[PDB]
Amino acid sequence: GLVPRGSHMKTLVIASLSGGQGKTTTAFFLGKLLSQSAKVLFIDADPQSNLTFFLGHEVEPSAPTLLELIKDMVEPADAVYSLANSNQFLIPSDDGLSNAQEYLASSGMGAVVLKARLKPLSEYFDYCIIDSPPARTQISIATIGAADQLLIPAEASTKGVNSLIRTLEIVQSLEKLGAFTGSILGVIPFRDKWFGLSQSKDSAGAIAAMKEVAPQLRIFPSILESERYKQALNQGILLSELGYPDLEKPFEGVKEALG
Repeated sequence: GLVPRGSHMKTLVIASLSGGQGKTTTAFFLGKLLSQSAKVLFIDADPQSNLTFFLGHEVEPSAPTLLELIKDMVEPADAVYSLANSNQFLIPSDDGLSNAQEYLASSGMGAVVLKARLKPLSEYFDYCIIDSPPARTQISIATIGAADQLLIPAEASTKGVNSLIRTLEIVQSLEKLGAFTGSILGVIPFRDKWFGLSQSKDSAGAIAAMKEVAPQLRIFPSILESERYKQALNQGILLSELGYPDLEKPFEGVKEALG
């Protein structure tokens, strides 16, 4: 079972309404860093289920997951699984999580369903980290609804900037309807190309344009373009442990802004 403390769980949602390895990468490393001295609940709200894979969890055949939780087929704790780390837990996802789409649409209140489904767990964790689907979908909107704090990864490219723009309007509209009651923690640009001492004019331009579009948002130091992220992910370890601590700094920076 779950040992309940006196905590009030802060839900942090990694949402970019476009594809790329950024959300999953950020959820994974950020969740692990937070767990160093706090109890962390991971939620893999992506039907690809990469976060579940990279955390080393495999869903057993008839086991209840995020889908059962969303559709209210099970107590919220029955969908929580412990991981190797004593401070990390997971509401996993697998194949037919996209069946939550219809359920959420047809409820008339999809954007607050997940928020409601998670309240029973508030007292058991310090942080909840949600990896959201890489498009605008009912599930994606529900993850945003659930947020106390929203972190927007954005590719350091023209496509990344437009993606950020779409995402901010979706949030703005969820705010007006009373679904989104959190705040935007900031933007973390990723796939920022450097050629040693000098950065790509394209990356530089895109990040510069991100400040123009959202002048009120914090733009975090970027996640460099690097194959190391995927290498650490594949082995289920931190970048510092893999032996590349510098690559871990932008996640540390987000952790800092959370305390």
